[PDB]
This record gives sequence, structure tokens and C-alpha cells, in this order.
Amino acid sequence: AGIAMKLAKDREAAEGLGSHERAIKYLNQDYETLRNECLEAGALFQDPAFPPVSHSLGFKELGPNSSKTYGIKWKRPTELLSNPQFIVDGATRTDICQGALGDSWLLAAIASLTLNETILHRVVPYGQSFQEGYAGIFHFQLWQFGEWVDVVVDDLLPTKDGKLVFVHSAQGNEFWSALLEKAYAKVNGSYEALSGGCTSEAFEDFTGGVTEWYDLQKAPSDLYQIILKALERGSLLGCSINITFKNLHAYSVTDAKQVTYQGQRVNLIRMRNPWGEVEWKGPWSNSYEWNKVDPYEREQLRVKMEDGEFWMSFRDFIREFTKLEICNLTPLKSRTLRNWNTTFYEGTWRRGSTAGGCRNYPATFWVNPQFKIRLEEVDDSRESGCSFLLALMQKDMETIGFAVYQVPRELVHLKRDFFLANASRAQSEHFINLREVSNRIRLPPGEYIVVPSTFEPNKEGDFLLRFFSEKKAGTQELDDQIQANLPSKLAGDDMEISVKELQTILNRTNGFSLESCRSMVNLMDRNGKLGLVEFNILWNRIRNYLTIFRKFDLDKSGSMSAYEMRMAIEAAGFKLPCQLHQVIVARFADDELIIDFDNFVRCLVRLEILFKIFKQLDPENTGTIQLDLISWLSFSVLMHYSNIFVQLAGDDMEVSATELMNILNKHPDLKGFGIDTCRSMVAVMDSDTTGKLGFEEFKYLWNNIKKWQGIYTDRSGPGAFEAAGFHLNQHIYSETGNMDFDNFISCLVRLDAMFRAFRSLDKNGTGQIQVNIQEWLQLTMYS
Repeated sequence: AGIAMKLAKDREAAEGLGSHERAIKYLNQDYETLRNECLEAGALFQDPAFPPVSHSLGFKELGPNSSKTYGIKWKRPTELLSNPQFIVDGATRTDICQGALGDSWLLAAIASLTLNETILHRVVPYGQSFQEGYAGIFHFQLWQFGEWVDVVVDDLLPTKDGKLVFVHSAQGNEFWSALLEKAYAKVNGSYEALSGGCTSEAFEDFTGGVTEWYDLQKAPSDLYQIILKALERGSLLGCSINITFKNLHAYSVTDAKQVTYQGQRVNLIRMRNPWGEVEWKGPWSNSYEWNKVDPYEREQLRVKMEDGEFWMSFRDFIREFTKLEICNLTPLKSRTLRNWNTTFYEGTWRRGSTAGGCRNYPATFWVNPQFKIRLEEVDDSRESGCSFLLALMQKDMETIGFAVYQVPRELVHLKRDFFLANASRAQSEHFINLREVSNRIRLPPGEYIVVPSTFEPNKEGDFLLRFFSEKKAGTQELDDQIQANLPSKLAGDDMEISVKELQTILNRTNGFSLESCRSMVNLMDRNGKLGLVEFNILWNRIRNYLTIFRKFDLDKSGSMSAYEMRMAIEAAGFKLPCQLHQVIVARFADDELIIDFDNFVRCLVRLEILFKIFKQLDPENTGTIQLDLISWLSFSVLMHYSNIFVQLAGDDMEVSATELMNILNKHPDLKGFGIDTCRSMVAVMDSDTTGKLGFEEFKYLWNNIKKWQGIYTDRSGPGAFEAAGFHLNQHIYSETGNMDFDNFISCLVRLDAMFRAFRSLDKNGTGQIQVNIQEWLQLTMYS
């Protein structure tokens, strides 16, 4: 909880988890184990997570009451098929068929899956039956925002009259698809969840590929050579007509062919209806044809297929409105045609740091992250190649789009200067209000920079940008290296000595505060007391800093836009990656995305103390550093959807330090609580880097305060610690014996936090964790 249950997915992830080879366990349920726990108990499985109740079916228009949805009676296939087939292929046609109270679109992804065998069990694994090893549980595998997930589900099915009122087989009763959708309907939420899907989306979710598209009649004068070049890579191309020729869902192009016919060109293209009927009144129209002058040679080359021949010519434009292609990731891995080189990058946009907006907001456009593309060899005339597809998905979503500029010669992190100064070469055609926006793009050989984002700023988001090219292309993140430069009336209570309370001396306006205080007190040296001789080395530290905040504070405001911290930080000496800039502002910045001299220096001071550690705990400079539990413990001390009940003004989550100091801090029994505190609790239990806390993560924190609350005073203002969870061995530390609720409760929150951090990281109970500057910066900063 925090960045640490977010540092682990990274380490895992970059180690397979998330791959088709290694899916993720949706809801932490497992098919084999479920299956056996059924097997060894006499029970058919019942899906706890996606219960066959009534909400699963939706929420309005199709969940509760809605006659639409009435009288549904959930049943299993084995409960209506003397001997069910889950799947039994080698099939040619497909008898598939929409929902009878289902929406057709999806039909078409599902059907276009059974033409390729290898693709289909990639989403539908072998091993399953309604006989051999039954039990009442099937699993599937789906692409979701770039990670592959193993989804299970139970064979129950939404029904009426004993007939399935969703997707299904028409004569031939098989049921694989009939459960694919269940599972699909499941990882979204409900079956309305999928009302107004989108075919393309489907497809990418049953393959982990990208879907490019064109307006056929509107087509690029290069459509035929894209059609080709995709086909020679096993891409999934299908074609659609949106409301003699075709008076009549799918049809896909499976092939493509240049024949000589009367001493000219002619380009044919070979289509196919997965549901088998040709119906196309002819073999090459009535017109231009098959058997007619057209030498078998340059005509055997045609005939090679079935259930959906058609061999239509490229005025396959006048018949057919669009054409979506799903180009595959290298793994049909088999020296089947050509490859498709690939690379993906997971990214985010946060308020007041990386969420810049587009170019047309030059004040920010430059804080969006960056990603460099390097195009070397050119395509196999538009002059010289070096082409690629660029696709940018967002994990009532936001308008997104992108644009791509060309590197000056730098073979880091382009500042604002760069973009008010150079021109955009390539960009997405429009910005849009929908999942993933992509375009094909052709550019000379060069090093280009690529900048994704939303249209307006301050819209927070996660995205996956992707690159697929016909020829090898280097790709990487474009960001900065963790950089840090330098690798009197003391009113003493006796001699040398000045404890903290320095918040006296270092004071219109507010100043310092015991936490800045204490951190500056800490840089000092490792009692708690400073003195008058090295409160010199310090003084200037401040005034220097002070000479900074002013540079961005013209308007003597106090304040300072988060957006610009990045450059301040760097004035001061530190150069950190966008991720680190994103932690800075989620912890110190305010709700207007401002930062004042206090929250200013602190973070500047902090960072100063953390390098200094990482610089000590590592002599032989090897990049990493060493923490067993016992150090860690210190060093880590210096107008829709009810879902799931809060009180939250119709805004789903959104608890901020602000909201978190408006509730807690609210009677006799001695309950103050403060922004600072509040702030820091929020970090630690946030693992999103948004500055806020979710329903679950507020739930987990709340049940402790509420349990910690009686925790043990003799109706006044004790290791109530072990008493609570934490049994401690050695120490304790910071009037007489105090600790008050404000401290006690907030103490119990960081000890709990950092203890969980520990485990997460040190998953094999090895007993010591270990991390580079980066994962170490993340953790101590953010808190």
C-alpha cells in the first residue's frame, strides 16, 4: 500500500508477470485450485466474485427491475444439453449468433477468432470440457491495458425458456463463446458494462494487438500496399459496411493478389465470411472474370480456400464502408511471413506535474512525458520509408491525442524552449474522446521524440503508448537521470546545543515548521541539537533556497506553481525523472497546484538527506543499498453508480489530505489532526501517485483508526503498540510521558505502512530488502 505495492508489480512485471505466458490471476482466483476444491468436495463451482445474482446483468436498462431483464433464469449447459460441448473445433463456418437480448458488435470479434486456431486457444486454453474433469468452471485469457489476465468463470448462463439470451451456437449447440463473453462481461463489471462495446476494442482485448482503421471510400492511395504488408504478417483484417453488389457483420480479407488481365494491372483481394455463405454473385464481380481470358496460371494462384472464397477486385471500395486491421505482436511466432517489431511504455499524467496538455498550452505541453523513436532503415513512391504505427491507449474518459517532433542532434528531458522553437512533424489526426488513438506515420530516417497527452491540462490518467513498425526501430523513455550536485544569538539552554524549536529563531507570513525544522535539524548531524556554528552552513542553505523560490515568485505571492517546481528543483541542483516529480507534488503541493517556501524547502531538504544516505550506505558505489527490517524501521523514520457508502460529494473517490483532515479531526474523551499529518497518511496509503485515497484504501485506513482508537489513559490525555499489532523490541522516543491521539494514531499508520513495505519488497522473507536510488527515492520522498 503506497508506492511499495507498486514497486513490486514493477519488479514482477518486468519479470514476466503480465505476459501472455504469465497472465495475471483476476481477483486472485485460480481455475485449477478452484476446480479441485470442487472436485474434492462434490460441488459445482459457483462464481463468488461475479455471482449469478441480478446485478451482474447490469444496473439500469438491464440490471434491476427493467422488464427488459426479467424472468432470467441462470442455468448451466449440462442442465439443458444431453451431453454439452464446450468447444470442439476443426470447424469451418461458425453458427455463432448475437445475443437474443444481446448487442451484435461483439459477435463479430468472437466470430473472427475461429478462422485462426492459434489465436483463439490463446484466449481459449485447451484442456476443458463438460465431461472429462468437469466441475463447473472455465477459464479465459484477455488483454487488459497491456497486461494479460487469467479470468475464470462458472458455466452458469443468463437464460429464458431454456434458451441462452446471449451469444451462442445456432443449430450446433457448443458453448465456448457462450462463456468467453461471460468472462468478458465479467472483467468489465456487468453485461451492460458492454452494451456499446466496439469491435475493435474486443479484438485487441482477444489478442493484445492494435487496431488501425480506414474510410475505404476515402482511402489512402496506399491502402493496397498497407493491405498487403499487413497480410504478410498475419494481421487480422476485417471489413464492414455501415448503414446487384452487396445488398447483404463480418467478412474479413484473408488474401491478396495481383493478376494480369488483358495486359494490365488489376489488384484482387480475397474476402471471407466466417459464417460461410458466399452469396457474392460471382468470382471476380457478372463483370471482369474467373474463367474468362485469364490463364489458369495467373488464376490457380486464385482458387485456395473455403467457407468464404470471394476473390473480388480492389473496387472492393464501392461494396464495404470500412476496414479495421489488427496487427499482432510478434508471439503466431513461427517463421510465418514477416514479424512487426514492438515496444510499449506504461505512463501517467498527474495534476501539477506531467499533465501538461497539448501543444496548444505551451505553458505546460512540455511537462508531459517524452519517448524517443529512432527510424533507421526505410520501408520497402512516397520516397524513403521509415514508417511506423503509434498508438496511445488510456487505461467518460479523457480526450487524447499525441504529437511527434524531431530530435536536434542529442543522441535529455526537452524543456519548454524546445517546443516554442521547433515544428511538429507527424501527429495524431485529431484528438479524441475514446480509448486508444493511433495513426500510421511515415518519416525520414531520423531520431524523433514523441509526446502523448490529453488535449487540456490537468487531466490525470494512465496510458500505454505503443510502437509497431515494419523495420527495426529503437524506442526508449525520454527523461532526465537522477542527478544531485556536491555528491547570531543561539539563545542556548546550555553551551553548544539548539534542539529544534528553531522555528522561533528562523522567524505578513508563515514560517518554517517543526517538520522542516526537524528535517533541517537532521541534515545537521547523526540527541537533536544543532548549535550556533553550523547553524551557519545551514543559514545560507536557506537564503540560497530563498534566492530560488523568488525567481519563480515575481509576483511576491508566497506561492509557486507546482508545474515549475521541476525547474526550481534543478536550480537547486537536483535532476529527477518525471516519476519523482510526480511524487514531489503529490506530497508538498497544495490543491491549486501551488507550493510555498515551507513545503518548498522541506522537500528540497529531504531530498538532500536521502541522497546523503544512499550515498553513505553505499561505499563501492554499486548502485544499490542494503536494509534489513531493523534499519528500515528507522531510516523510514530519518451522476451515476452507488458501487461496492461514504459521504463523498458525487465524486467516486477523492479523499485528499484535505478531505482527510475534515473528518478525523471531528468528541469529549479527548477526540488536533492537521494538514501535514493528513498529508502523510495520504501518501502512504496511496499507491497511485494521485495525492488522494480510494474507497478500499480509505476503508483499510479507517478501520484501523477506528480499531486503534481505544488503544492501551485513566480518563485523562504503555506499549499499546504490541497491544495493537506491533510488538517492538528495543527503543521508543519522540512534557512527561505524553503521546496524544494525534501522534498515536499517526504513528500507528506509518509503522504499519512501512512494515507492509517491507514485506511487499522482501516477498521471500529473505530478511533484507534492497533498492537503487530510484526505488529508494520514490519510497522515502513519498510520505
